[PDB]
Amino acid sequence: QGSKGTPQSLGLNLIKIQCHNEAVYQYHVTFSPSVECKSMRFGMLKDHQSVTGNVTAFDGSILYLPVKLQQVVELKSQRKTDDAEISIKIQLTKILEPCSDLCIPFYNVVFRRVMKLLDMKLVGRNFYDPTSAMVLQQHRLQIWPGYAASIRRTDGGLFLLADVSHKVIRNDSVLDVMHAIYQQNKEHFQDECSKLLVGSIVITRYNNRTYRIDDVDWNKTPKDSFVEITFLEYYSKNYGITVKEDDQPLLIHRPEILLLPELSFMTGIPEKMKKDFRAMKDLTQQINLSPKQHHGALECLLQRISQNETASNELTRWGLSLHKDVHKIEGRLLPMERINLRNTSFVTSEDLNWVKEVTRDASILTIPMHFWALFYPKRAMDQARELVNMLEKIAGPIGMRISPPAWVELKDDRIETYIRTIQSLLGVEGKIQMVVCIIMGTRDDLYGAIKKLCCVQSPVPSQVINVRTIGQPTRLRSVAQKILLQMNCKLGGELWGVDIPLKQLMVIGMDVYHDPSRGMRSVVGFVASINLTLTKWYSRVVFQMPHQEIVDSLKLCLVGSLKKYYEVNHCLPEKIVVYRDGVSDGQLKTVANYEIPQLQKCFEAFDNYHPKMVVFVVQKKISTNLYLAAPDHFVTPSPGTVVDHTITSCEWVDFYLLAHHVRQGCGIPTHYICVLNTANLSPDHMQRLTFKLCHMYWNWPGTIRVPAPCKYAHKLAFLSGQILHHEPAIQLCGNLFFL
RNA sequence: UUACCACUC
Ligand SMILES: [Mg+2]
Ligand SMILES: [Mg+2]
Repeated sequence: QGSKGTPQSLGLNLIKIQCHNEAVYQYHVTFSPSVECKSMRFGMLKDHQSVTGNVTAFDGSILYLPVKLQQVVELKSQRKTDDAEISIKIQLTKILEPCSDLCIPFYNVVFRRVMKLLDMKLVGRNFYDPTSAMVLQQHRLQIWPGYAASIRRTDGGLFLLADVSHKVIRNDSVLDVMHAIYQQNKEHFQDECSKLLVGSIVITRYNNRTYRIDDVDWNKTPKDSFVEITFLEYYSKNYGITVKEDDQPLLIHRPEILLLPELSFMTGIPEKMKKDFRAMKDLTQQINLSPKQHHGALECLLQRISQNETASNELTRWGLSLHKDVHKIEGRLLPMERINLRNTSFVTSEDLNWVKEVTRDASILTIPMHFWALFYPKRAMDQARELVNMLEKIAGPIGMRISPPAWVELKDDRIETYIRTIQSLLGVEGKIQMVVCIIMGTRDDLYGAIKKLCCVQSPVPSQVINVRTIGQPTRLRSVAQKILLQMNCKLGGELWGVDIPLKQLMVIGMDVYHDPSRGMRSVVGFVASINLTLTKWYSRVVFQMPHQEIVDSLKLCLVGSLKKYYEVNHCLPEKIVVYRDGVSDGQLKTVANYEIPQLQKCFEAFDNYHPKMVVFVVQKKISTNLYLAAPDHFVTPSPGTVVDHTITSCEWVDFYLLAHHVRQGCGIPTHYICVLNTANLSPDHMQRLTFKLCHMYWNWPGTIRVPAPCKYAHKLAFLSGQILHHEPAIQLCGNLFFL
């Protein structure tokens, strides 16, 4: 493994588990005659709990024990109803190590029992403590603390991963929300109530079970009956809840699920609070915890487990013993890179942020702007004028030459007026390089119309600027510089670069966009390089339409990218590096076994072309946290920290990278898993190439979480899936029009 | 869109 970097003393949120047993014995059971119910099998195995011992993990046909029984054992048992004799035979199958891959499930069951005996409650998959709820009465909210905990196996052994998680609950019932909407709205209250109810998840506090309501029933009432018994008697018998008023509607969830609203409480952060800033600033102050508080919470959980004798007894029945502190590993801090502009290059500073340097000095490639149009409304003449003025002053240091725009004043802020004016100027003047539009307020339909026209119907680059951004006089130079850089990227310019250390290399990045209603046309983006310096990009989009498979179209994208690379370079790439992002944890085998070999066959179209290839799988939603071990307490790790041991997977070759700057909280790295390495790349070269590619995002002067092409593909898929609903025009795919 | 870490009924 790699050895380049500074040795950084790191701490983890993982607690090591020591196994005191020597082996775990797997047995198979047979029933004669046959018995189908699992409960009956457990009852017979419970009569046979004797002999077999009192520590059992039985799932229906496979039995796990910690005691070595004979090779074959026969037992006779009494059937409950027929009063018959049933023979149960238990036979050894194989001997597993305590830290084996097949022991994880029933170990997780044991740990669920352990945490349940600590008075904790299970909502979803995490364990929350409702007695320590923290009430924001100013907002009528409750924050329930808890942990997401699971036992896993890694190269370094058996570990328990625990992460602090908070749940948001509403103090008021959903019936109270219904009454409020009925109060402030008289006629349209049904539609608004349905709109609020559908997306939101709901719980029931008497049983702490979560349902996702999709519809609301208006006709039935608690007085009615259901599968024959009534709701009121049912609830007053099972729980004795005295219902105050019985005129309420019902709630319908479909996987029927019929719930009452007085007994139902919504979840999730409120919709209104997201737009508020003071509210979210306070909630962020309360929820996100520093590394010191996170470690304190983990230590508190461990202390709580240790001080409880029954919880520890449930673990030591299998010879397991949690340690008294988190696991401390050693990571490496990777060396920094040189960011190159046209005439100067700078050592990236310790902050991994270079916003000033880009604005000060010139870019690799600049496209002169001589013919461009500015479409501004009646009430933004002044600010718009001011904007243009600054665009002329800031342009010189960057090295851009911009002429005055073609001023077009829109007589009214109607969407059709915008579209007609833009189309008319497009038709009359065929030379306009860029259309800049100024919009009043928040209008998403206008944005959709503008981008649909400029990207699909008529292929011209477009930019949208909101009046609030350019209205504030104090912040206009800085925003003008970023706007001009974005326009330069859209025209086909090149801003900065890094020194790529492998020759004849082509980088491909993919990412997948899923609709919030995921049963839709899922979009897969594709961004590849067509330049030796990795500054030009060829981008395509493919859709998951029914009755065909996506890999077939990915082949067309790959072969087209190869042809464009040949046009630019008069050769074909020796090494092709593919960054596959967006795949879940349960499809790694599917991607590695099927998709990558399928793509590899497209290369036969070019005669006698066998490229070396490295394929990665990128995962962002990991639950591992890193801490830096300062002499005083736990702080944020430095950007650029790599971990390649003691938490990696034992099946693949993989590593964890932290490349961005965490302003507050514990760092969450990115997991890179290599499924194909035909090029025989050393691990260190893989790590440093990924870290370099994290610097090539031209829409943010600084390092990002994922490689640049993955982010570009994600942005293209998002644009093509939500805003455009259609493939972009082929003419625009040569440049990064989608920024 | 200036741009980013953000066994129920
Ligand atoms: Mg993604
Ligand atoms: Mg943009």
